[PDB]
Amino acid sequence: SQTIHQWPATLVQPVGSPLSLECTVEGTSNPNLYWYRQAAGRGPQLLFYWGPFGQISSEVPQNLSASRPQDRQFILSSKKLLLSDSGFYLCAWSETGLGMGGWQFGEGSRLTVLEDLKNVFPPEVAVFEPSEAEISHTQKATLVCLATGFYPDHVELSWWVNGKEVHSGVCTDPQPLKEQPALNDSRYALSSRLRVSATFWQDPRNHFRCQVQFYGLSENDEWTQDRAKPVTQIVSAEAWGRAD
Amino acid sequence: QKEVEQNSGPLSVPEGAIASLNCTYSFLGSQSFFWYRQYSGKSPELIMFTYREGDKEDGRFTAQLNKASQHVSLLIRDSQPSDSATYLCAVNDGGRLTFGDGTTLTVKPNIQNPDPAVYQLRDSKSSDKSVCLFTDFDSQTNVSQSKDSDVYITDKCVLDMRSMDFKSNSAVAWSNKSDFACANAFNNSIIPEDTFFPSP
Repeated sequence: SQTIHQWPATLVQPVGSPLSLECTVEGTSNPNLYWYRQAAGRGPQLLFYWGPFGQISSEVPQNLSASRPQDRQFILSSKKLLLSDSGFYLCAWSETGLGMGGWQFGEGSRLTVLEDLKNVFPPEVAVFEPSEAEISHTQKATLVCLATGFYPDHVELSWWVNGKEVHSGVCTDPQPLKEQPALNDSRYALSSRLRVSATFWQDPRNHFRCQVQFYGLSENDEWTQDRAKPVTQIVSAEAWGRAD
Repeated sequence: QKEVEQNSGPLSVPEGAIASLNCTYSFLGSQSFFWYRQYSGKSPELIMFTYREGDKEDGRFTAQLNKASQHVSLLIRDSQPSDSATYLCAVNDGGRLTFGDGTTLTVKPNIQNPDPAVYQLRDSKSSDKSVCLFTDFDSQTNVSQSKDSDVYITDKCVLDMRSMDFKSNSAVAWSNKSDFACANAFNNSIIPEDTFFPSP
C-alpha cells in the first residue's frame, strides 16, 4: 500500500528562526507532491505543487521554499520565520501513474512562531477524585483532570491506569479554552474525564494518572529566567482508589 | 477562497438522522471531486471522491454531482456521534486540488436513560481549586458559559476513538473562589428541573 508521513508534528520557535518541514511518501513512484497551509476555521491553501511537469506555486507571495532531494521526499523551508508564518502545514500526494490514487494528507505540522519566548508556560496538572454522591446515585466514578496555565495551546492528554493507557470511559476537550478571552496572549486550559465503575475506584490498589505532553522550547533555545526553562515536557498528576 | 465554496452555516442533527453537506465549484472542466473529514487538531481524512454525475454510494455516505449546476454534495445517513467533524469539499483540475473552507457538523448522541446530576469532586490535595461536574444529561440540554469570568466551564468533550464504553454528556466547571459552590456553578445554563443535587 501507500502512505505518507510528515514531521515535526508540532513546532514552537522564535521569530527569525529557520524552518524545515519533512514529508515522505511510500509505495509509489513519481508522485505529485503538495504543501498546504491551513488557517483555523478555513480550508487548506495550496503553497506548492510539484510533479513531473514542473513546479506550480501559490499566486500570493510566500516566505517559504520547497525542495525535493529525492523522489519521495518533499521539504518545506524558510531561512527566517515571521510571526505571520504560524499555522498548520500539510503535505499531500497523488498518483501520477495509470488511474487515480492517493490524494492523502500526512499528519500535519503545527507551527507556532513566537515574538517572545518568555511567554511560554508548561501546564500545571491536577486530578480530582470522584464524588461520593456520584458513586451512590450511579455506581460509577468520574475522575477529572485539569491542565491549566500553558502557552502555546497544544498539549496531549492521556490517562493511565495501572501502567496501561486507557481509552474507554475517557472524554477529553477537543481543544483548549483561553483562561483570558479578552486578552490576546492568554494562557490556556484543558479538561478531561475518566469514568470507571465504583467497584474499580474503591480498590486502593488501583493507580490512576493523568499525563500531559507539552511542546515548548528545545535545548538550543536560550533562557535566563529563574523558573525552569519551559521545555517540551510531560507533566502529570495521580490518584489512588479509596475504600470509604 | 472563491473557486470552491461551502457556503453553509454550522449543521447539527440528532444521532440516526440524515445530514447533507453542500459545495459549489467555478470551473466546469473540473475533473474530480472529493470530500474530506477533519477532526479538531488533525489533518483531513479522505471520505470519497467521484468523477461521474449522479450518486456514488459508499456505506453510509453518498456523493452527488451535477456538472451543469456545478454542485457537489455529501449525504450522510444514520449519522453517528463520531461523524462530528469539519467536512471539506475539494476539486481537482489537472492535478491541482482546490479546497472549500469547510462546514461543521455535530451529531448529538441519543441518551437513552438520562440522569442529570451536578457533583462536587475533590482535589487530590495539590491544587486549591474545587471542581463541579454536570453529567448524564440528555443531548437536548445546552450548557452555557458562566457570566463570572473567574469561573471556567468546558461544555462538550470528545469521546476517545478507541473507547469501547458508551458515551454520556458532561460539563466541568471550576474556580478558586471561596463562594464557589456547585449549587450555583451552572446557574447561567438551562438545566432540567429534575437535576439531582446531592446535599453535603
